[PDB]
Amino acid sequence: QDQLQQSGAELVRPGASVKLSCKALGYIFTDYEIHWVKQTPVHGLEWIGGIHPGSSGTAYNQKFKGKATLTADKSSTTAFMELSSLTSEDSAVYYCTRKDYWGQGTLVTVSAAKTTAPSVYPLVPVCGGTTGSSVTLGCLVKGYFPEPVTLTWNSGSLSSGVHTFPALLQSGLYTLSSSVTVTSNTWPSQTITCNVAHPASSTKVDKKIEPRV
Amino acid sequence: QDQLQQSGAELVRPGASVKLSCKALGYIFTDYEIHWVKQTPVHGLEWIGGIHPGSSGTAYNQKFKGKATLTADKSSTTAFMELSSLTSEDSAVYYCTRKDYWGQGTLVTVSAAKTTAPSVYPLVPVCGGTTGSSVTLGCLVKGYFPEPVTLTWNSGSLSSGVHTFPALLQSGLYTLSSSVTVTSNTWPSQTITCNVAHPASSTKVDKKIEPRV
Amino acid sequence: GATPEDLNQKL
Amino acid sequence: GATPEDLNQKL
Amino acid sequence: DIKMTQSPSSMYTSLGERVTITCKASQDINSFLTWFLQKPGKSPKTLIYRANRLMIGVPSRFSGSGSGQTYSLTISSLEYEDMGIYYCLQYDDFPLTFGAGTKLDLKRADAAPTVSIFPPSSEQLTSGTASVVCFLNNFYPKEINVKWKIDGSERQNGVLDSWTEQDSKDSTYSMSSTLTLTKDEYERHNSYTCEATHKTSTSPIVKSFNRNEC
Amino acid sequence: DIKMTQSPSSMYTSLGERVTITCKASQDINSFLTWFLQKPGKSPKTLIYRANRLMIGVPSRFSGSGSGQTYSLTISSLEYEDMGIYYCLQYDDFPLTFGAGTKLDLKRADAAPTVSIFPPSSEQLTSGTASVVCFLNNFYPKEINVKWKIDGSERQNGVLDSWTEQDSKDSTYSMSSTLTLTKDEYERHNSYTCEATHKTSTSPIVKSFNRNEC
Repeated sequence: QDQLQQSGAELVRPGASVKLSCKALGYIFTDYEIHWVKQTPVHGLEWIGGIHPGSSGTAYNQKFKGKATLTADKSSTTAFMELSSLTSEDSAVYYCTRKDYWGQGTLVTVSAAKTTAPSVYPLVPVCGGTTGSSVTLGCLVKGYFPEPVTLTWNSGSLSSGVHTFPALLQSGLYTLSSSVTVTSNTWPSQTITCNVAHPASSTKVDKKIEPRV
Repeated sequence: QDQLQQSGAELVRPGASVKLSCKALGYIFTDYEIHWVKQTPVHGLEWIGGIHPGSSGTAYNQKFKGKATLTADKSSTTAFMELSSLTSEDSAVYYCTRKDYWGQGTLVTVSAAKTTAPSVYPLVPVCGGTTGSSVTLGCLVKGYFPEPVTLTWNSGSLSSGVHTFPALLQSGLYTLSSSVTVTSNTWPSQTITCNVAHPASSTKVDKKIEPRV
Repeated sequence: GATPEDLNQKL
Repeated sequence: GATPEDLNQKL
Repeated sequence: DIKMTQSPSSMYTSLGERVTITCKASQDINSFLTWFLQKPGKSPKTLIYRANRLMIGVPSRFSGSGSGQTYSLTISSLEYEDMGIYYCLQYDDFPLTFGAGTKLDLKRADAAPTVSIFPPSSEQLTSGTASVVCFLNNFYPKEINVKWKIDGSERQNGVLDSWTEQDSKDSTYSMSSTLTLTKDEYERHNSYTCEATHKTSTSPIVKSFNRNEC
Repeated sequence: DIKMTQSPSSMYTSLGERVTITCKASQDINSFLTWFLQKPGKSPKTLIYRANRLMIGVPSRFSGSGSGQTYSLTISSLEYEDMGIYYCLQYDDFPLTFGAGTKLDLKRADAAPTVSIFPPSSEQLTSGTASVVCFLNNFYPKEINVKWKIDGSERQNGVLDSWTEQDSKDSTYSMSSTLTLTKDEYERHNSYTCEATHKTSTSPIVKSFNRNEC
């Protein structure tokens, strides 16, 4: 009746192995099968396999047989899933499920990438710069690793009219961008700054948006 | 200028490893890169990676990095490709290529299957049996492993009007079928037999096609 | 909530 | 036949 | 493999409306079907199990029906918190298989995008690369086409597209389009153009600039 | 990844005809393109390399052209031995990428299939399984639909379809359709029906039998 608790985010190197854990709490661990499911934007949801901690029986999807090993420890009411020989296609959210309850999922990122600070560029309107009522300014945060990055405008003070697009992978590094629209009166008389922070490399950058010479 | 020679057909078990070889003959092995390419009916042709036996440099497709290792021996002018942790999705034809020349390809079958003799069933027309000019008889060869099976009608004597369909995988075992059309005069006055042979389990079966009671 | 029915095929 | 051009990018 | 055909795959709905989602199975699954819902960035939450049992904690607004091959999930009066993607799960036989998902979004009057183009920045240009950015923001519906043109010709790789999800207040979507080049080839050309196709107009909505400064 | 768009993907041709196949690249590949051909069950044979060099041993009937993004392969007068699938290879950058292939087949007058249905055999039935077989043979063109119906309703899994390649003398294709069930559920039903849809007729071509013996 309670819940499934999964291990934390895993960052591995191509060719290595990961073992993910799923702790069952609040219900008789030996009466229910635990199933492992993979989710990716390309392929959607896929079943890997499952185990009955009771009888020890396991079933696997043919695609994962030889790649994934399922196990369960009755003393710790913890189901485990081992993945060997990882490549970037193994990069996914992994979920254990009881078919009704779901764990929260562990993110596995297969990469060779190294921690790298982001480059932060200020995007000012095109030269000339319209006589519209409002102005869209922008900011581009390029080549970082790993996720995440937090980005604000005027250290949170500016938050209306902002769009921050999900980061995407480009040549093994993450790229993200964000825009803000303010009225013509505001900018550039009032300064607007792009604050970026990347905990992983302990980088914290603030970038003024000045008009194009 | 000559050729690439690849190792023979490989039958492996899920989770195991294979090392395929590609021998270069008739040209300076150290001046040309050797590339490995995968072919499957689902995905088509895909590049795994490649190596320069000269400089020893290698490049890999991101999808195979961590799965495949490329190597080359200059003393035997033989490029090698290692695949670890195999699952059924690794089942394919593998080719080394010089980009102009191509090896003949090695078939890798990832399966748990065990050698199993085929069941051979005779397919007689439906009861009643039309008053057409010709009659189609059939023969179904079910659950074998591994490929191949050879099938003839009247031990080769009958060969006109025959269709033998490529075998397909069904619940881990191969199934194949074949038909023959003969004129109404022939059958059933003349006997028609289905001869099946499965070298792998040394089975040789002959099946008369009698009319349905 | 639910019992083994949830269909426990590996029981 | 062909020479390294065939583009040998790993030379 | 049992195949699960879930439809529709995307539905444009109003708050307060009654919604019905379906799953046909390729064979009889003896009511071993779950219905779950996933919100952006969150894990799946099961709603219904064994075809029609509500799950402890789920509003009675959700109801599941069907037997054999056709199963349905009805949401009696749609609330803002129900937005997300809905899937069905057959667990009659192995392998377990899912439906493609049903995406729910709030309908609204069609809005055209507000397009902005941004030449690279000096700091990027003094580093070797050159990124050309295009913002298509606040539009509806979601379907949008973006083509890049360098000196009159279409450029295909080097392009990175990112989408926001439906906005909670105005119900519009937004997208950023980044064309990444090197400084040398950015300096080889003059006229950079972002053109977007959307239901709101017959002709594309074009934004451009000249590096010699238009 | 450079994308290779090869077209057309299938072509219906006559012996002696001039054929042209194309490959557009998503970016400029500086003529680093090969053209190869693969016959059923055989390995690839390169024809042309670096966009327009014939390969030692290849008829002069083959010729390749193009620069930048659009490449072509012309076959001046098509011979029987040229039948097979044609692909292009870009090897300008990594990863190497292929085109989807171009399938060549000999045109001919449209022929309807000759459909036969085979109830299971006694030897199979005394083993527990029951296979119901349908032969759709000698037809043109290749496009064919086969639906199975048990006592009036469509059955989807348990079905195995196999195709022969184009026949060398009459140019027709052939297909076998096997519906595999267990003996118990085969013995639960009576009317087995194979129905095929093909360009040669408006209505399906239906073949059936009753287990109580029609």
